[PDB]
Amino acid sequence: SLVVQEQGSFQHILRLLNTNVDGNIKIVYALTTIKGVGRRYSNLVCKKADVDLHKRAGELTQEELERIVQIMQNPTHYKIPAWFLNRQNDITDGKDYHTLANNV
Amino acid sequence: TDDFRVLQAVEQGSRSHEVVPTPLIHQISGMRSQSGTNRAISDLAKLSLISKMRNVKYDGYRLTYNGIDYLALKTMLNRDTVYSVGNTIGVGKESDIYKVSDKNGNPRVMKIHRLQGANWMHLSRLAANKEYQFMSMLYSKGFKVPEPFDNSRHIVVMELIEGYPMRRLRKHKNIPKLYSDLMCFIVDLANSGLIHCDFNEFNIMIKDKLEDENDCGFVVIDFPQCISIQHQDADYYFQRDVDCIRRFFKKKLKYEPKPDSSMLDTEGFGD
Amino acid sequence: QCRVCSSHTGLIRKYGLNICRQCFREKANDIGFNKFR
Amino acid sequence: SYRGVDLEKLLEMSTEDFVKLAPARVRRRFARGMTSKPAGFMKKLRAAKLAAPENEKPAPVRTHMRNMIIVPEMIGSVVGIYNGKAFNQVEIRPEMLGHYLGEFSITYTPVRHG
Amino acid sequence: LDQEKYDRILKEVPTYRYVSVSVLVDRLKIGGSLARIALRHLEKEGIIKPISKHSKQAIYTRA
RNA sequence: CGGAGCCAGCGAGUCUAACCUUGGCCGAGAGGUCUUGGUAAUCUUGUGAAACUCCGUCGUGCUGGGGAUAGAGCAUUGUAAUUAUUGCUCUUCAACGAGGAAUUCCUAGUAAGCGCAAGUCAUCAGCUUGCGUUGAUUACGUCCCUGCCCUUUGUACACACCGC
Repeated sequence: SLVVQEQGSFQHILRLLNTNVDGNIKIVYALTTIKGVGRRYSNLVCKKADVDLHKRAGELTQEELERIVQIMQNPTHYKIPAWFLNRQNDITDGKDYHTLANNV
Repeated sequence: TDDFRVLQAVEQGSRSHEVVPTPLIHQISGMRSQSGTNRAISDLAKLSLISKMRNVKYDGYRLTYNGIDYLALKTMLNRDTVYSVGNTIGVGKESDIYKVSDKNGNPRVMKIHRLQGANWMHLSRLAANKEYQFMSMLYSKGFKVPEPFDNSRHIVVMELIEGYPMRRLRKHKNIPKLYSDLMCFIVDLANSGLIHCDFNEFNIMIKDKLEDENDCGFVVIDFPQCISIQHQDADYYFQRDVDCIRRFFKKKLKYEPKPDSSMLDTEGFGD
Repeated sequence: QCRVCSSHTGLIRKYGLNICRQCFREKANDIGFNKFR
Repeated sequence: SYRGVDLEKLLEMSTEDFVKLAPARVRRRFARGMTSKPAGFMKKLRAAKLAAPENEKPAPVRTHMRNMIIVPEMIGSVVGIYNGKAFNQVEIRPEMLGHYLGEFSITYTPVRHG
Repeated sequence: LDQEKYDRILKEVPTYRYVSVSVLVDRLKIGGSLARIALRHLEKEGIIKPISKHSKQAIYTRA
């Protein structure tokens, strides 16, 4: 494609949800680094956030990190239904949880 | 005492001729009547301790692997050894390894050798004697190695050692001293005049005493691979030992040598 | 389950005929599967 | 809480409403049927619950039906579950709902090597 | 870091008589993914000339 | 990995029962609903299998290889699934960087890779058998090892002495 070149402006290692993320992989496979989040989960989250996933995680603005975190604490409000989450139909609360990385 | 003595007598009625007929086992025993000899031979044959070869006009008795070890047990009743038999850990090629126990209750290792009529037995005997003498040479030189108890004509009974192989050992803290150890020990091998070509991961056995005093040792079992330095191909054998240590410490322990390793030309000024 | 002569050892359980491999080769010359190649 | 529900509200529920709060295994278990004899066993169970002194533990009832879902009808009973050889008496807790009776009785001795 | 990786492609590709997928990652500046983007971009510019194209390896020539 | 192309054959199928199922709707799927065809070179079936072909994503990093282990729920057969029968969804991502002493099989569509069908089949295979797709290297020599025999005949010391 078109070689879109950036004069610096990317950070090597970002940190999100209290966990270090390498800002050089694709954003799916850079957010796969944290616990409780796999390939298809980060993929569907960034498709609901409309993130270009052929772009690396160094070329990602923190506003999209805020969007990804908003889908983290709101998966069921952003049209990602109950089959896709970690703890569906709990016994303690009866709800559907997606247990995050450092909150296990 | 008496039945074991007569079974020792027919053991000694084997080193006279080839495949032994019936009246020689009658008369070498020198017992009273037809009863003891014939019912003993039938007890042998029903327990497969003896076999019948009937070559024309000629009865004969064929000893298999079964009816020997009792005498070895009797030979080891003489030498204070094993009372209880049987726990399978390892069925090797030229030996079958069992875990046994004495009257004292300590577990030991019983390597029976199966390498018929005389030659299977006798070559198992030569193998056991050769390995016992090699163990004696290693312990006399001072190599850390299991201590031999006895070599009951073709069955070697030795100690048990609390070790596990290095393939399941992730690393230790003192990796460069372990590399200097596994270099200097092959140096000591070349200073013995020998090269153990199978110096692999499954050979080297580590006993683990503590985590503070660090007073431990090693166990090296490479017996049908040790080759004298005078032979045709010992150069790359030594180099395979050195380089298997180095490639394991690069692959597993992620350690590269800062001092250069010894060559065969380095160790030619040794022994 | 052998429903002919109580001969569970080696049932041929295919197609419900249920004959043991001993008695199947007894009755092999009644059905027609015989030796050609 | 079983689904975020208070304990005494759970206690007075029927079997079918507990199926309405059940996982898929319990729902499909009860949807196919149940034998007539555990109804009389539950009548014996509630009679022994009626043979309980105040502020104490009830009469322990011995049980073979290890595959029964613990429904909140049976919370609080002291039940001796049969493991194949012997009976083991456990108080049924609200932490035990949705489970088989076979999950709370060890059927064999442990194996000691080292 | 845009003006001190990108133009070395424009110096090296006219130097090299043979430009393919993994004889252009070898300069140790770039990844193996964006290298093919630079390949197609030099196809569009014209310094890279197509010889043959496959979905795993593509053969080109300098201009 | 993500799309696309979509190539076979051996089988096998229901009665006084619930077999093989085409198609249409619902469901992310598992699956469910409603029927229809076939007792069979007819319907399933042209079994549109897998490996394969092409194009994009990846970029050598225990990696986007691996999928062991574990959590959560949802469905199917079975009276009964707990030590989970099994299927589906998300998550947890372990040893394992071409493997020792030693070991097995093999000469053309054979090996090897691949899946499918039939029996085990109430549910699943990593069990067994046949089928078809792609399709090497290298012998066509030997008894040197391993043995297996086939023989030739030096012979029984025809059982001798002893030291012991």
